[PDB]
Amino acid sequence: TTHVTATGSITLHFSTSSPQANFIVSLCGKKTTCNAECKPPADHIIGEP
Amino acid sequence: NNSGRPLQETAPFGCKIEVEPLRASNCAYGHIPISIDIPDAAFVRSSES
Repeated sequence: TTHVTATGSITLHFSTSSPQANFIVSLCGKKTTCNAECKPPADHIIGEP
Repeated sequence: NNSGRPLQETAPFGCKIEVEPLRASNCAYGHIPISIDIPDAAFVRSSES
């Protein structure tokens, strides 16, 4: 959840498995497509599931 | 009497030759591969910046 204003932007954070960020983000009931090339992590191991 | 001139005026790449120990200072040649691990606390989350 976030605050919102008449105009502005939200810098959201996300985690994704697909190398393309091709996913429909829903904001406050609206739906907007987002996509970009995601790269493989620099570190092959992470302490989180 | 016929030694030729020293390397300080003959060493290439502008390196200033120095003694005790014999070593070449400020050499300028090629490139240096560098890797740096940085503590993640030095960065900030994209939403904070």
